Amino acid sequence: QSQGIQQLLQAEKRAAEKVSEARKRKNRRLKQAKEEAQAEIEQYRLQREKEFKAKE
Amino acid sequence: EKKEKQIEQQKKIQMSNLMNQARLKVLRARDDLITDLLNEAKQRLSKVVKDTTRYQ
Repeated sequence: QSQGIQQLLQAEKRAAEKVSEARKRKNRRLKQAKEEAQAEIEQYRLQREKEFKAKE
Repeated sequence: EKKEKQIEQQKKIQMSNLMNQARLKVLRARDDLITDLLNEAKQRLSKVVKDTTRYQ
């Protein structure tokens, strides 16, 4: 009998693991947004810098 | 958009500085010409001292 309840602890542990992995993916993926935004901001900044240098 | 609009003033700042610097040179020249007028006046006045009849 009791072994099935230990298998529920194992299922709970797998659930906590699945939740933790998804949360860690979200934490990294949210930081990747900042890193890619900064690259695209600099790409534009350098473009307006070039256009202004050309105008001058 | 502000920098691309400053460009007229940004160069005309140099032009007003350059014109005023050129004028400074002209003012120093004009001062030396006055100074040599007073130097000639001082030398001519020494002859009026050597002419003892005029000097009396």
